[PDB]
Amino acid sequence: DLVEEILRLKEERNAIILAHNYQLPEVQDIADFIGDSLELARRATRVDADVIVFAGVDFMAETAKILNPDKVVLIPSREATCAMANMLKVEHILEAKRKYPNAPVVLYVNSTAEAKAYADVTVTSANAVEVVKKLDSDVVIFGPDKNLAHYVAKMTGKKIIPVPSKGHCYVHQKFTLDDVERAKKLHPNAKLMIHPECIPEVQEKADIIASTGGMIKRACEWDEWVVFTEREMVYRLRKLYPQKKFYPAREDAFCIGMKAITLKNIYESLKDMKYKVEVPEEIARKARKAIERMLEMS
Ligand code: SF4
Repeated sequence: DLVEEILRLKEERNAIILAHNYQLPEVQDIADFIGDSLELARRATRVDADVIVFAGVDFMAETAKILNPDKVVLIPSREATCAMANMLKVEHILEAKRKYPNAPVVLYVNSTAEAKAYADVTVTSANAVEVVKKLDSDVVIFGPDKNLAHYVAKMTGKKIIPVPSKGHCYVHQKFTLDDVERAKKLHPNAKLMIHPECIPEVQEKADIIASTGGMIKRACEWDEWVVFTEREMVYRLRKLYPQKKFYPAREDAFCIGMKAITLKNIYESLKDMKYKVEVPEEIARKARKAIERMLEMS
């Protein structure tokens, strides 16, 4: 029985399990903390665990390691990867800095640790506007998501240059205006909670624009919601709010990287102490400074 063995090994390893909101229900049920990556990493800094098992994708485990350098961070599969974060290369950043002289470089926290090391500051979707409004530049380099960049440009009035120019999340790009229309026909009493990684024309139809943490916070505002994000979030919301209704905007909105994590490989991760996530000291130092600036600016 995986669950029993996982729980026993978690105690033996002095480990905590951090699960992203898109993890399967059976994985979330054995997690200590559930949320988005930055809040998970920060919550781990307040406990004296020796090991973090990160049920999530590579860049999220990296953020955990950046904020918890004295803990062993394990990712159950190195195939738990983020296509959007992987679109951005260091060369994209250096080239953009050359093309937009002196413009600040802002990195969405959904990004690799290496990319954060070239950032002046990081942002979450929830603090991106507040942070960017404090940059005294009409032009801002922003990556890796062009769709969040559009939202930031709209809310700040600044010229936001996405890096890379076509960076985006393939999961959230699946949502279309037809999915909006289908939702309104089938669920006329529902409101639409839409992730800022969705395309601009879909964002425009939202009742709320929110990351997963904001979806949980603002779900209290209505009794029925159609959810424009990765489909496992619906189960997360249903378990949090059993008396509300939540429906996926698309049944096929599936992050392959997130589903690389299984009960079986969480068991194997704890049993064998793999796969170790490391962040080079200099990259970690610079990524840490960009995260610290984000707190100072919000
Ligand atoms: S849902 Fe998109 S942005 Fe999130 S981990 Fe998957 S590919 Fe990356």
